[PDB]
Amino acid sequence: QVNWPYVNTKLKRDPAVEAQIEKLLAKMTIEQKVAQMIQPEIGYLTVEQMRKYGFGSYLNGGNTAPYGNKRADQATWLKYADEMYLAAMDSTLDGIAIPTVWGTDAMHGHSNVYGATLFPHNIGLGAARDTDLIKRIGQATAKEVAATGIEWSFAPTVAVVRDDRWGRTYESYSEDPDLVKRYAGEMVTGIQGDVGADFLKGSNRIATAKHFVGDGGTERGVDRGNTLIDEKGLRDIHSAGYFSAINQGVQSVMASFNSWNGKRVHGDKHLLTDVLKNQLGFDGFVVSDWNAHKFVEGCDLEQCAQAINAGVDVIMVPEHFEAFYHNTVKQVKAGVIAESRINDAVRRFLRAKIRWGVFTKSKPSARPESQHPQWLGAAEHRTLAREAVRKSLVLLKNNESILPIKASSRILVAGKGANAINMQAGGWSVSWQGTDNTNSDFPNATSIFSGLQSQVTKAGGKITLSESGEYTSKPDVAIVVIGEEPYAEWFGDIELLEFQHETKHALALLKQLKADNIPVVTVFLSGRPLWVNKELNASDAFVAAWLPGSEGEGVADVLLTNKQGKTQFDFTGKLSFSWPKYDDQFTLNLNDADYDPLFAYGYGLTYQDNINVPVLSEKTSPSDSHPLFVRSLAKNMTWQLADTSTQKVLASGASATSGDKQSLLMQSVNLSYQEDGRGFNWRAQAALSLSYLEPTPLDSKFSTGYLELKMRIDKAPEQGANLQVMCSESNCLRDIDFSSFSQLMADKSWHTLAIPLHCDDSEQPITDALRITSQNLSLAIADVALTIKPSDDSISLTCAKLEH
Ligand SMILES: [Ca+2]
Ligand code: NA
Repeated sequence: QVNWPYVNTKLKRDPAVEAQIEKLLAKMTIEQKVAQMIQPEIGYLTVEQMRKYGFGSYLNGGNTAPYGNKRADQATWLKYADEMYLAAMDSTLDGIAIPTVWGTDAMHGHSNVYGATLFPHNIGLGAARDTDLIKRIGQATAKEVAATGIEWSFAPTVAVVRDDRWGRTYESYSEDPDLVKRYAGEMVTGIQGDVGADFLKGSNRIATAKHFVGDGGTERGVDRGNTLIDEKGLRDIHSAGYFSAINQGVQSVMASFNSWNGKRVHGDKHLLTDVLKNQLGFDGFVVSDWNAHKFVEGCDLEQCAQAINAGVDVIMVPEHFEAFYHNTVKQVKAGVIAESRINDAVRRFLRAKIRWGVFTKSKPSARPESQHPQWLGAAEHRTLAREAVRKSLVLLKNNESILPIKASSRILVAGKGANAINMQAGGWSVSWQGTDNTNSDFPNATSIFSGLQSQVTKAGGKITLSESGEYTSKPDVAIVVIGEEPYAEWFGDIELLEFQHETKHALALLKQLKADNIPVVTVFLSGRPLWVNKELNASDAFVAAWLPGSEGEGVADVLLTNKQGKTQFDFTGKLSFSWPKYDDQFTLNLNDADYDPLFAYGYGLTYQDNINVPVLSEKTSPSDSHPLFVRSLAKNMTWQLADTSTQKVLASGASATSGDKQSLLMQSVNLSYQEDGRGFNWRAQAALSLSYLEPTPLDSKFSTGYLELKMRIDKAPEQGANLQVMCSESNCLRDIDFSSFSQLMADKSWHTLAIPLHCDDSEQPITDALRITSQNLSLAIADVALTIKPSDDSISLTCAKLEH
């Protein structure tokens, strides 16, 4: 029994707020309470629906601006907010006047919004090591969010990332929990105000700290993957940001997409209630992530009692909110969700809305914090962001002290990222992936080239832009801006650490310039360290710039001298992530037993250093199968879920249950890709089968072959379990007890099993290709296929072949 510390020691309840909550609850219907718990998204919600139901909140999802615009004036935002506000205050139809609130993700500023200041993504902020800077970024963020009429912003993100292959690595301040703990509370107080007289007042927003918990610890860094760690490790590594965020009175916590030791966090009452609420003492409300409830066992897009019962208070159900609402109401009335649970949810959420002041403030457009449209993209905020850019940069290499570069020089700027704001901003920047962004999507932003050109012009130097490294007058030095393309979430999941392993385009450019005897300073844009020994060798200087955001001139500020030729700003950033020396150092973290990084956590050169980096090793580390379930069901194949009391259920989708909706539950899990696996839970006697739709004789091609599959056993079957292979109602080719290979599976992770079909004591057409039977078991299956010979990494569940 892991002891988690009680950290809710500063924020005290407000007796008046609690009185209002209770007076409201005593009179509310089940329908109204549930209504408080449901959150639609603006791409799917109408004003009419808000009027009818009075949802407790609604989401600015980012895919569209209000009214369908890509761009909208602040006034337009405020009109939309007013419309929803008035629809919620209308007690016609729904019978009550509880003000709704608008929520939005604030990944690096109010980053869904055209024209908003874009701060550097978290990895660079972590490199900055500046808590006051973080707090100020929070205050600026609060103002820019308020300027669009939004009361509730999701920040900070407190993931602690342990495997850089994750596509969300840049959203984390550090691989190390300590930095995240220092930062989280600063961001929270920056947004919400300090605990005390100004708590949640004025321009301060309601904040949500994301995500609880362990999403930066999934196996191989697979997005929404499986976090395999004991509870003490979850506490000591992945939860540090929540200690300070909860301590500072964060009003909301968002649950995480990943699973913990095979079980989805969104359905885990131990984590979301006992740990988060009871032990840590969190007094605010839990919001789910985007349709996360659909991944919970027994749940789907339109229903999820388990998540609610586990401790989720507000359900982010952007599209299917209406059906979800009615189902949840029927579930509360049926007793499968106790009213005390919805009461508690409503208390926790109303505690936030009421203390923020939804009853005391006017409609959005008339509020004091709504009278400053200039807050959105404010010059002052861009100055702050520029400071953040300067402090985020980490100087990895500076041979013969080539940096800083004389501003009066003739400089060539090259590389695909030289004048591409979309690359410097990364994902979650106006659009989701950022791929389709061009410079015109970032008004008032400054590309890196533009900043350099501005300062070089002021200093009387010469500058040329050519992505491909073309020049007329041979330059004194070339600044080459290269890096990853923008990405978000699983789109950014990678398997290889080597930069551009498929093309090595940037390397070619660098070597070309080096071959012309031109000194090379590389500005590297990325959401994470990557293996770049080759590019490092082709560079005289090399700067990790991360994803700096809108203020690209922050780069010039550090790389160039002023007009007089003197240093204007030195490097200050230090690695918050370890930099890999080899292309397979996937889990390189400070305090690791074997810690052999190229550049350690905390490394960063300055102009005061006279260090050369030597040439580094550029050496890298080193058929006819018939698919049944590889990534998806093959033709003529279906799942079957059979319990004791009802007809067998044929399922072909991402999830399902047996007839009794309780005994056997199927969900989707993530081995490598999204939803390439299926997880299963036996709570009572039941049989799962991977079955042919029409009984099919075994293909002679595989008569002396193998059924091969990948299996993870989260919890070993207490009452035993049975694995049958190639069955025909009358009998099966193989019948294997789980107890007989349990020691292979005791790491609770995936294994590739090969199961020979031709054994001693070996007819009929096959109806169940695979069949698993148990009263109590938890596992996941993936990549089920017929093979002629066992794959290399496979383990054989063998048999006597004496007869052959
Ligand atoms: Ca690391
Ligand atoms: Na209402």
